Amino acid sequence: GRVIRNQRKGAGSIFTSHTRLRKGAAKLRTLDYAERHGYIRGVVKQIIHDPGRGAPLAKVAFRDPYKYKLREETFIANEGVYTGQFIYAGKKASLNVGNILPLGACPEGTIVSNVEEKVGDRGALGRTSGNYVIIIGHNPDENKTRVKLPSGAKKIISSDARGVIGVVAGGGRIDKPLLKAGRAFHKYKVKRNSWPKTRGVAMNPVDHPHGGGNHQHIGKASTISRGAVSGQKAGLIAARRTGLLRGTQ
Amino acid sequence: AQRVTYRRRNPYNTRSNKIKVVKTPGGKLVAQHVKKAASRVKCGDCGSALAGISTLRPRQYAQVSKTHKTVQRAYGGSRCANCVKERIVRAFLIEEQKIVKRVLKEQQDKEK
Amino acid sequence: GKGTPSLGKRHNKSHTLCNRCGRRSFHVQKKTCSSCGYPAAKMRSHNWALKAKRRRTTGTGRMAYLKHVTRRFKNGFQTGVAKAQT
Amino acid sequence: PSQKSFRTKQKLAKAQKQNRPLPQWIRLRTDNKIRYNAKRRHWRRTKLGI
RNA sequence: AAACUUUCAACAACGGAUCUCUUGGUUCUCGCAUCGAUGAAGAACGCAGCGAAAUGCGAUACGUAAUAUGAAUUGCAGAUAUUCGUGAAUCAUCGAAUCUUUGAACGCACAUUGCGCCCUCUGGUAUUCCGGAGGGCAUGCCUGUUUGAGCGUCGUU
RNA sequence: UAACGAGAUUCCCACUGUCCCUAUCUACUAUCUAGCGAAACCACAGCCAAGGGAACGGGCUUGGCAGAAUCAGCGGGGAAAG
RNA sequence: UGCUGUAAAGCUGGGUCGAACGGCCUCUAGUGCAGAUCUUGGUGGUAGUAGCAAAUAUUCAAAUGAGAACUUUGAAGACUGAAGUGGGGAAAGGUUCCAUGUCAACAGCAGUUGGACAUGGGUUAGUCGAUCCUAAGAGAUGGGGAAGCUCCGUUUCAACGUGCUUGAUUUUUCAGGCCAACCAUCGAAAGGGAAUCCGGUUAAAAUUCCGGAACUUGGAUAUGGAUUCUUCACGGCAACGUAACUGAAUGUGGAGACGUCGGCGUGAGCCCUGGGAGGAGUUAUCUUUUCUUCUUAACAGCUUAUCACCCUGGAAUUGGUUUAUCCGGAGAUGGGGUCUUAUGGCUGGAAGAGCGCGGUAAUUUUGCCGCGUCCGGUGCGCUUACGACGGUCCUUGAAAAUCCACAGGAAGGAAUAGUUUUCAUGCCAAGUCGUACUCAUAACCGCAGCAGGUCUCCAAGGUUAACAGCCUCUAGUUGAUAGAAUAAUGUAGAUAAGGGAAGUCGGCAAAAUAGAUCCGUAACUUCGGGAUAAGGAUUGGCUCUAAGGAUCGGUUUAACGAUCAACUUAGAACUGGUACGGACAAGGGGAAUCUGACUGUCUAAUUAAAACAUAGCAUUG
RNA sequence: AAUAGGGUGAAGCCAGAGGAAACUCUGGUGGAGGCUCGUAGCGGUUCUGACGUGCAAAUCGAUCGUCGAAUUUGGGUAUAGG
RNA sequence: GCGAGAGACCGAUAGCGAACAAGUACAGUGAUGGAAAGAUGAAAAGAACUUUGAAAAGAGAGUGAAAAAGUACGUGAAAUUG
Ligand SMILES: NC[C@@H]1O[C@H](O[C@H]2[C@@H](O)[C@H](O[C@@H]3[C@@H](O)[C@H](N)C[C@H](N)[C@H]3O[C@H]3O[C@H](CO)[C@@H](O)[C@H](O)[C@H]3N)O[C@@H]2CO)[C@H](N)[C@@H](O)[C@@H]1O
Ligand SMILES: NC[C@@H]1O[C@H](O[C@H]2[C@@H](O)[C@H](O[C@@H]3[C@@H](O)[C@H](N)C[C@H](N)[C@H]3O[C@H]3O[C@H](CO)[C@@H](O)[C@H](O)[C@H]3N)O[C@@H]2CO)[C@H](N)[C@@H](O)[C@@H]1O
Ligand SMILES: NC[C@@H]1O[C@H](O[C@H]2[C@@H](O)[C@H](O[C@@H]3[C@@H](O)[C@H](N)C[C@H](N)[C@H]3O[C@H]3O[C@H](CO)[C@@H](O)[C@H](O)[C@H]3N)O[C@@H]2CO)[C@H](N)[C@@H](O)[C@@H]1O
Ligand SMILES: [Mg+2]
Ligand SMILES: [Mg+2]
Ligand SMILES: [Mg+2]
Ligand SMILES: [Mg+2]
Ligand SMILES: [Mg+2]
Ligand SMILES: [Mg+2]
Ligand SMILES: [Mg+2]
Ligand SMILES: [Mg+2]
Ligand SMILES: [Mg+2]
Ligand SMILES: [Mg+2]
Ligand SMILES: [Mg+2]
Ligand SMILES: [Mg+2]
Ligand SMILES: [Mg+2]
Ligand SMILES: [Mg+2]
Ligand SMILES: [Mg+2]
Ligand SMILES: [Mg+2]
Ligand SMILES: [Mg+2]
Ligand SMILES: [Mg+2]
Ligand SMILES: [Mg+2]
Ligand SMILES: [Mg+2]
Ligand SMILES: [Mg+2]
Ligand SMILES: [Mg+2]
Ligand SMILES: [Mg+2]
Ligand SMILES: [Mg+2]
Ligand SMILES: [Mg+2]
Ligand SMILES: [Mg+2]
Ligand SMILES: [Mg+2]
Ligand SMILES: [Mg+2]
Ligand SMILES: [Mg+2]
Ligand SMILES: [Mg+2]
Ligand SMILES: [Mg+2]
Ligand SMILES: [Mg+2]
Ligand SMILES: [Mg+2]
Ligand SMILES: [Mg+2]
Ligand SMILES: [Mg+2]
Ligand SMILES: [Mg+2]
Ligand SMILES: [Mg+2]
Ligand SMILES: [Mg+2]
Ligand SMILES: [Mg+2]
Ligand SMILES: [Mg+2]
Ligand SMILES: [Mg+2]
Ligand SMILES: [Mg+2]
Ligand SMILES: [Mg+2]
Ligand SMILES: [Mg+2]
Ligand SMILES: [Mg+2]
Ligand SMILES: [Mg+2]
Ligand SMILES: [Mg+2]
Ligand SMILES: [Mg+2]
Ligand SMILES: [Mg+2]
Ligand SMILES: [Mg+2]
Ligand SMILES: [Mg+2]
Ligand SMILES: [Mg+2]
Ligand SMILES: [Mg+2]
Ligand SMILES: [Mg+2]
Ligand SMILES: [Mg+2]
Ligand SMILES: [Mg+2]
Ligand SMILES: [Mg+2]
Ligand SMILES: [Mg+2]
Ligand SMILES: [Mg+2]
Ligand SMILES: [Mg+2]
Ligand SMILES: [Mg+2]
Ligand SMILES: [Mg+2]
Ligand SMILES: [Mg+2]
Ligand SMILES: [Mg+2]
Ligand SMILES: [Mg+2]
Ligand SMILES: [Mg+2]
Ligand SMILES: [Mg+2]
Ligand SMILES: [Mg+2]
Ligand SMILES: [Mg+2]
Ligand SMILES: [Mg+2]
Ligand SMILES: [Mg+2]
Ligand SMILES: [Mg+2]
Ligand SMILES: [Mg+2]
Ligand SMILES: [Mg+2]
Ligand SMILES: [Mg+2]
Ligand SMILES: [Mg+2]
Ligand SMILES: [Mg+2]
Ligand SMILES: [Mg+2]
Ligand SMILES: [Mg+2]
Ligand SMILES: [Mg+2]
Ligand SMILES: [Mg+2]
Ligand SMILES: [Mg+2]
Ligand SMILES: [Mg+2]
Ligand SMILES: [Mg+2]
Ligand SMILES: [Mg+2]
Ligand SMILES: [Mg+2]
Ligand SMILES: [Mg+2]
Ligand SMILES: [Mg+2]
Ligand SMILES: [Mg+2]
Ligand SMILES: [Mg+2]
Ligand SMILES: [Mg+2]
Ligand SMILES: [Mg+2]
Ligand SMILES: [Mg+2]
Ligand SMILES: [Mg+2]
Ligand SMILES: [Mg+2]
Ligand SMILES: [Mg+2]
Ligand SMILES: [Mg+2]
Ligand SMILES: [Mg+2]
Ligand SMILES: [Mg+2]
Ligand SMILES: [Mg+2]
Ligand SMILES: [Mg+2]
Ligand SMILES: [Mg+2]
Ligand SMILES: [Mg+2]
Ligand SMILES: [Mg+2]
Ligand SMILES: [Mg+2]
Ligand SMILES: [Mg+2]
Ligand SMILES: [Mg+2]
Ligand SMILES: [Mg+2]
Ligand SMILES: [Mg+2]
Ligand SMILES: [Mg+2]
Ligand SMILES: [Mg+2]
Ligand SMILES: [Mg+2]
Ligand SMILES: [Mg+2]
Ligand SMILES: [Mg+2]
Ligand SMILES: [Mg+2]
Ligand SMILES: [Mg+2]
Ligand SMILES: [Mg+2]
Ligand SMILES: [Mg+2]
Ligand SMILES: [Mg+2]
Ligand SMILES: [Mg+2]
Ligand SMILES: [Mg+2]
Ligand SMILES: [Mg+2]
Ligand SMILES: [Mg+2]
Ligand SMILES: [Mg+2]
Ligand SMILES: [Mg+2]
Ligand SMILES: [Mg+2]
Ligand SMILES: [Mg+2]
Ligand SMILES: [Mg+2]
Ligand SMILES: [Mg+2]
Ligand SMILES: [Mg+2]
Ligand SMILES: [Mg+2]
Ligand SMILES: [Mg+2]
Ligand SMILES: [Mg+2]
Ligand SMILES: [Mg+2]
Ligand SMILES: [Mg+2]
Ligand SMILES: [Mg+2]
Ligand SMILES: [Mg+2]
Ligand SMILES: [Mg+2]
Ligand SMILES: [Mg+2]
Ligand SMILES: [Mg+2]
Ligand SMILES: [Mg+2]
Ligand SMILES: [Mg+2]
Ligand SMILES: [Mg+2]
Ligand SMILES: [Mg+2]
Ligand SMILES: [Mg+2]
Ligand SMILES: [Mg+2]
Ligand SMILES: [Mg+2]
Ligand SMILES: [Mg+2]
Ligand SMILES: [Mg+2]
Ligand SMILES: [Mg+2]
Ligand SMILES: [Mg+2]
Ligand SMILES: [Mg+2]
Ligand SMILES: [Mg+2]
Ligand SMILES: [Mg+2]
Ligand SMILES: [Mg+2]
Ligand SMILES: [Mg+2]
Ligand SMILES: [Mg+2]
Ligand SMILES: [Mg+2]
Ligand SMILES: [Mg+2]
Ligand SMILES: [Mg+2]
Ligand SMILES: [Mg+2]
Ligand SMILES: [Mg+2]
Ligand SMILES: [Mg+2]
Ligand SMILES: [Mg+2]
Ligand SMILES: [Mg+2]
Ligand SMILES: [Mg+2]
Ligand SMILES: [Mg+2]
Ligand SMILES: [Mg+2]
Ligand SMILES: [Mg+2]
Ligand SMILES: [Mg+2]
Ligand SMILES: [Mg+2]
Ligand SMILES: [Mg+2]
Ligand SMILES: [Mg+2]
Ligand SMILES: [Mg+2]
Ligand SMILES: [Mg+2]
Ligand SMILES: [Mg+2]
Ligand SMILES: [Mg+2]
Ligand SMILES: [Mg+2]
Ligand SMILES: [Mg+2]
Ligand SMILES: [Mg+2]
Ligand SMILES: [Mg+2]
Ligand SMILES: [Mg+2]
Ligand SMILES: [Mg+2]
Ligand SMILES: [Mg+2]
Ligand SMILES: [Mg+2]
Ligand SMILES: [Mg+2]
Ligand SMILES: [Mg+2]
Ligand SMILES: [Mg+2]
Ligand SMILES: [Mg+2]
Ligand SMILES: [Mg+2]
Ligand SMILES: [Mg+2]
Ligand SMILES: [Mg+2]
Ligand SMILES: [Mg+2]
Ligand SMILES: [Mg+2]
Ligand SMILES: [Mg+2]
Ligand SMILES: [Mg+2]
Ligand SMILES: [Mg+2]
Ligand SMILES: [Zn+2]
Ligand SMILES: [Zn+2]
């Protein structure tokens, strides 16, 4: 048969991300002496749209502690941050909207975003519009903190890992219908080539495992083993269950 | 009416291939290639067009006298009038308040 | 539509002249000669195309230097000049 | 085109110079076998290779 | 009976069989060991009094030198070319040279005759800018030289 | 299921040479001339009826017949060509 | 010409020809042709047959020539009709360009002609492009894979400057002071980007040559001016002004630099047009007439602007204000000012040029002379540029080279003299490559001079909603073998009495409708549509009527006078073989069923659909 | 880089009317939309027209879909035979 | 590759693809594909001259042993043709 649409993506020829119009990688500051021991103050200069992202980004200017130069950082904008606001980042920063604090300095119930998975990786968790991380509790003896992620998962992170206080701006975007195919075309015009999707059942058996037949039908179970091989994993991969989700999980 | 042609090998209506139509002393109507319109020098603080500064395409600033490219004030050809005034007042009041926050902490180092 | 009308849209050379072999087999976008292999150090040649070897091999050009090794070898690679007889 | 490279223009010069008829005094040489230039080229008929 | 069609013969056509050649090929045997960074094989562009090709050659361009030989070259032309001779012609021979732009290709680059830097000399009032001439600046590795680096480390104050 | 459709289908009004049933008109061809000048195809060829026969004959057998050289149309046949 | 042999074949008479060949005993083999839709070559019938019929269209005369339907010239008739059959280009071609000669082949007739053939000539750049920058991307290096051709990686586990800048030194040594996040390279003739215009000139080149007039960059460098004894200038409340009027390291900004629409304003060019000064055409009659010249470059100076901003001031009886709804105690209206110079004006350039006339020199290179070339108006006009605005996105709409300004204050500077080349003037240089011509119903690709394909700039008058269609000005063409006839059958186009789908699988095809104004407009509906639903009336010409404005001018009767100006709407009378969106242009409509929601997409070359996609829904990791 | 001329008339805004209020109604303005008629463009429905040894190895004519966006397109660049 | 000597080999549709300006002309974007094509005569003596013709050409003539050898060149079969 033929190479299916799943596998052609690994080569990444026409499946790379469209990044001409992107405004920068959204990251926290590099963890330095100022953030580890005290606090550093920066000012929000711009709040700009980043193509391909639902969340706006904020460009915040800090002074360099070691040489006479200005450093511009690209943070994910939390809702309520304004241009000219002072952002305080470090261990001793106060509980104000927009400040970047280590997780151990935040009491339980603190809503935080752009949280570091590992100390100094500059942000992994809760970066999309409207999402955030809830701090569940602390384990000071092991220097660990329990948090709740946007997926509903509870995670244990080093208490020295950093995060930004507040909710990521731009939430509620999904509340509006797209209506037109052109709206989705323009949405993916600045992300990557993943739209539109042809149903595998409407192709021929060479093109897809679902293709062929004198009627459009899959023919076998669409739940595929986790141990299946590339070229087979089309459908519901390692599906624990199927059908309409009824009741709570 | 007489019609015109481009004067260069470029046959396409691009931004750098703009023409104006001018009548010559020969009574003919010919195309004269025009250069791109200059953009105004803008404030680095508020983004408004700065007054008193000539509007030129960037290389042309090198070949003109300095009085055309600046204004006699602090931050003359760089910041706006209101933004320089606002910088000055902010600098004075905050530094004045810097003394207050310092003296207020030396008086509490004897009574507290 | 795919024949005569489409054949009218051929004005973009895929290949241009090669500096090594001068053949117009130099892929413009690939920056490689399909004939001579430029800019690779070795020459492109295959034993499944022996006629291609015939077309470009020793003796098909001038041999401006290998011409004369036999004649210099035959005299034992002399150094000096011939002396006129008395 | 009007805009052409030096490498192109030098090849077009050789093609013009090779597009001469046989010089007629060549037929007078002893044991001459060439009756005409058999490598003539028309611009419209056969295209070069640039 | 003409014409027409068909058959036959003669001559003329068409065409290139047949015969006969052959500086080619094919095969066997015998003998030899010699490409290139001292720049090969190959490519592009040029070169002649009058040349397009093939052959030859490289701005010293169908060749310069030397050696041998000994009066040509030749289609025409033409010596301020040559003849009992340092002397015509000749890839006859060849030991000295010339050998454009390239190419393993070597300053970087090349769908560009694009863009540098170093040394000496020279011209423009010039160490610096602009012009010209000549000579240089690639990579891996070896031996050696010089200059260095590391509380890796020895001695001493 | 409103709206949409060079999508499939039925009916009605209008309109009509679709038809009853055909007729007339125009230009360009076809036609004749000067010049120019291909191609498919071709075992040999070319009038019928019956017979027998590879059971549907241009040829064989038995009959009908049969008089040079030719032009425009035509689509029965060559179980025409591809 | 015969003879022999059953035969395969052998010999021989005559002709032709011109250099080798045979008999017999044997050896040897790439040894015998009618086929194989055999191979290569050559040739027929077909057959002087099919045919040389798209793109409206040609005709008379002269010249040349042996020869003219086809060449040249003249006269006429036409077409393309500014979305061209016009004028240029990118790609592609490569000498097709121009002149002379020229017709053997080619131009499916011809040929005196040609994009053919032959010989020559022709492409001139500091300013036009390349070159430089970076884009998606490509790709060396330290390295890491792979037996290897090579693969990965682009600052990556790297000791990564052939660094600079000064005071110099003439000791060709130095002394050192700063920095080295990022930095190989290639990659755009449409992106970014230093700088040129007018008139003239060739057979063929020109933003390239000639003439005049400019500009940029790099370099050198003197004079004037400017500035200093209050050393690195003054003025202005301010926005800010200037002929100038120190400023290292380092830092910060701006320009470069950016989407798409909608209406409005202004300019430029075009269109329309009024006097005056010329030229041509018509003139039986009419027409103070119809057509035409009346132009002004880059560059320099002065002036010139919406926005924005400054000073004054303190607002309800809220005011100002756009076609479009915003602004104001975070300071409106009012009054007064500052800036950008896009754009216009005046002047220089510059009338000397160019243009239109009149008079002359002469085989005459080429002219010489005189007159004029002036002042206006108009606009829902077209094209285009710009400006201030409004809308739009689950879309927010490149980079780099490069240039400038500012912050900063290192360092250096005067009094008998010092500094500075961001004010004026002056001096030198700008290399290399492309440059002719076609850009297509004949210069490219489709085997070819093929009705195909191929990216883009300029765009007149009338009718009109219109860049549609039709006619016309400029320009360019009049090219497509021709002549004679006009049967059948065609191809393309028209018409038809009465009937009106009875034809047919099926109304296939054709016909009917059609512009604009007024009236009127059903089910169903997601309330948005359906809708031009359906269905009626009108429309010419002429002569009038009515409505709709601009600019100025003064105790609020300017409620009036003066001047000027554009086409819109509505109405009336008369009129004609009752015609009038009179050509062109231009919906057929209605009631339902199946199906896909819709816009969209695909089988290039037999399938456009109910198929695919979509938003929406749901599941999985 | 390119895309005649029309139709419709979404938000927002102005004025007036009714109402005790909540609000409603009317006349304008405005210029939205993968809306619509329709050029160029892009496409290719039907005549199952022409041609079908063609102008053409896919064309010609009329008719037709769409025509401001999921638009058309040049050039550069990337993806290469199971 | 270089330098030689040979053959019961082939004899221009054969023999290497190429006896020749052969890896040439030419095709294809490219990798690649790739021909045809030898013979006047001992010697150009390659037909001076005249004449018809616009010319190519023809007719005389001339060269040659031969023009029944005229660069369409020795010999010149068949198909096909007058
Ligand atoms: N780019 C770096 C990272 O590589 C990793 O990618 C994976 C690959 O390096 C390798 O994964 C292989 C892959 O080579 C191969 N071509 C396909 C195969 N399905 C993968 O296998 C992977 O997924 C399967 C699922 O069944 C797991 O069982 C297995 O543990 C995991 N290695 O192992 C890694 C996972 O353990 C990250 N998963 C990926 O998200 C990221 O790109
Ligand atoms: N419009 C006033 C003047 O023009 C400027 O803007 C000019 C253009 O940038 C602007 O263009 C449009 C405009 O139609 C309308 N306001 C919408 C759009 N925001 C504007 O576009 C602009 O903004 C977008 C932001 O998305 C930028 O990405 C885009 O590059 C820029 N051109 O409209 C102006 C056309 O002349 C500024 N708006 C303003 O500061 C200035 O005073
Ligand atoms: N009547 C038709 C139309 O209305 C107009 O015409 C108007 C009148 O002339 C006409 O009526 C008049 C009648 O009053 C009086 N007798 C005068 C006139 N002769 C009549 O009219 C008659 O005259 C000629 C005859 O062919 C036509 O033009 C006209 O239509 C006809 N009705 O009817 C109209 C109103 O009364 C315009 N002429 C035009 O739009 C068109 O003709
Ligand atoms: Mg497969
Ligand atoms: Mg991360
Ligand atoms: Mg896709
Ligand atoms: Mg899917
Ligand atoms: Mg979906
Ligand atoms: Mg799908
Ligand atoms: Mg399928
Ligand atoms: Mg399968
Ligand atoms: Mg399966
Ligand atoms: Mg299936
Ligand atoms: Mg299904
Ligand atoms: Mg299904
Ligand atoms: Mg031009
Ligand atoms: Mg440009
Ligand atoms: Mg200019
Ligand atoms: Mg701007
Ligand atoms: Mg900023
Ligand atoms: Mg100023
Ligand atoms: Mg200057
Ligand atoms: Mg200046
Ligand atoms: Mg100024
Ligand atoms: Mg293309
Ligand atoms: Mg390509
Ligand atoms: Mg190499
Ligand atoms: Mg060589
Ligand atoms: Mg071109
Ligand atoms: Mg040219
Ligand atoms: Mg020629
Ligand atoms: Mg061609
Ligand atoms: Mg070729
Ligand atoms: Mg070329
Ligand atoms: Mg012959
Ligand atoms: Mg023979
Ligand atoms: Mg031999
Ligand atoms: Mg030399
Ligand atoms: Mg050489
Ligand atoms: Mg070369
Ligand atoms: Mg060099
Ligand atoms: Mg050069
Ligand atoms: Mg070179
Ligand atoms: Mg370069
Ligand atoms: Mg080495
Ligand atoms: Mg449909
Ligand atoms: Mg329908
Ligand atoms: Mg039904
Ligand atoms: Mg009829
Ligand atoms: Mg006939
Ligand atoms: Mg005839
Ligand atoms: Mg003919
Ligand atoms: Mg036949
Ligand atoms: Mg009978
Ligand atoms: Mg029978
Ligand atoms: Mg029988
Ligand atoms: Mg019978
Ligand atoms: Mg038969
Ligand atoms: Mg018999
Ligand atoms: Mg009989
Ligand atoms: Mg028949
Ligand atoms: Mg037949
Ligand atoms: Mg004999
Ligand atoms: Mg002989
Ligand atoms: Mg045999
Ligand atoms: Mg035979
Ligand atoms: Mg044959
Ligand atoms: Mg035949
Ligand atoms: Mg005929
Ligand atoms: Mg025809
Ligand atoms: Mg004609
Ligand atoms: Mg017309
Ligand atoms: Mg038109
Ligand atoms: Mg044109
Ligand atoms: Mg032209
Ligand atoms: Mg020439
Ligand atoms: Mg001529
Ligand atoms: Mg002809
Ligand atoms: Mg003549
Ligand atoms: Mg010509
Ligand atoms: Mg230049
Ligand atoms: Mg330039
Ligand atoms: Mg350069
Ligand atoms: Mg340069
Ligand atoms: Mg630059
Ligand atoms: Mg990159
Ligand atoms: Mg490279
Ligand atoms: Mg690499
Ligand atoms: Mg390496
Ligand atoms: Mg390696
Ligand atoms: Mg490492
Ligand atoms: Mg030294
Ligand atoms: Mg570059
Ligand atoms: Mg450019
Ligand atoms: Mg450009
Ligand atoms: Mg002049
Ligand atoms: Mg003049
Ligand atoms: Mg002059
Ligand atoms: Mg010209
Ligand atoms: Mg000058
Ligand atoms: Mg002063
Ligand atoms: Mg500085
Ligand atoms: Mg900065
Ligand atoms: Mg910017
Ligand atoms: Mg833009
Ligand atoms: Mg840009
Ligand atoms: Mg606008
Ligand atoms: Mg305007
Ligand atoms: Mg105007
Ligand atoms: Mg008249
Ligand atoms: Mg004031
Ligand atoms: Mg009041
Ligand atoms: Mg409006
Ligand atoms: Mg404010
Ligand atoms: Mg100006
Ligand atoms: Mg006078
Ligand atoms: Mg006057
Ligand atoms: Mg335009
Ligand atoms: Mg604008
Ligand atoms: Mg300063
Ligand atoms: Mg600072
Ligand atoms: Mg300062
Ligand atoms: Mg330069
Ligand atoms: Mg160049
Ligand atoms: Mg030109
Ligand atoms: Mg054109
Ligand atoms: Mg055209
Ligand atoms: Mg034609
Ligand atoms: Mg054509
Ligand atoms: Mg032409
Ligand atoms: Mg071809
Ligand atoms: Mg065409
Ligand atoms: Mg087109
Ligand atoms: Mg019109
Ligand atoms: Mg129109
Ligand atoms: Mg127009
Ligand atoms: Mg004609
Ligand atoms: Mg015609
Ligand atoms: Mg006729
Ligand atoms: Mg007829
Ligand atoms: Mg008919
Ligand atoms: Mg008719
Ligand atoms: Mg009729
Ligand atoms: Mg009638
Ligand atoms: Mg009837
Ligand atoms: Mg009657
Ligand atoms: Mg009737
Ligand atoms: Mg009826
Ligand atoms: Mg019926
Ligand atoms: Mg029926
Ligand atoms: Mg129909
Ligand atoms: Mg119809
Ligand atoms: Mg009728
Ligand atoms: Mg009608
Ligand atoms: Mg109606
Ligand atoms: Mg019509
Ligand atoms: Mg109907
Ligand atoms: Mg549908
Ligand atoms: Mg449904
Ligand atoms: Mg497509
Ligand atoms: Mg199809
Ligand atoms: Mg097919
Ligand atoms: Mg369709
Ligand atoms: Mg179809
Ligand atoms: Mg549903
Ligand atoms: Mg899940
Ligand atoms: Mg335009
Ligand atoms: Mg429209
Ligand atoms: Mg109200
Ligand atoms: Mg639409
Ligand atoms: Mg539509
Ligand atoms: Mg509708
Ligand atoms: Mg248009
Ligand atoms: Mg079309
Ligand atoms: Mg069609
Ligand atoms: Mg048909
Ligand atoms: Mg037919
Ligand atoms: Mg019709
Ligand atoms: Mg249509
Ligand atoms: Mg219709
Ligand atoms: Mg749009
Ligand atoms: Mg594009
Ligand atoms: Mg394979
Ligand atoms: Mg397989
Ligand atoms: Mg040998
Ligand atoms: Mg040998
Ligand atoms: Mg031997
Ligand atoms: Mg052979
Ligand atoms: Mg033979
Ligand atoms: Mg052969
Ligand atoms: Mg091949
Ligand atoms: Mg012979
Ligand atoms: Mg001979
Ligand atoms: Mg002899
Ligand atoms: Mg003769
Ligand atoms: Mg004789
Ligand atoms: Mg004889
Ligand atoms: Mg003979
Ligand atoms: Mg013969
Ligand atoms: Mg015969
Ligand atoms: Zn400001
Ligand atoms: Zn090559």
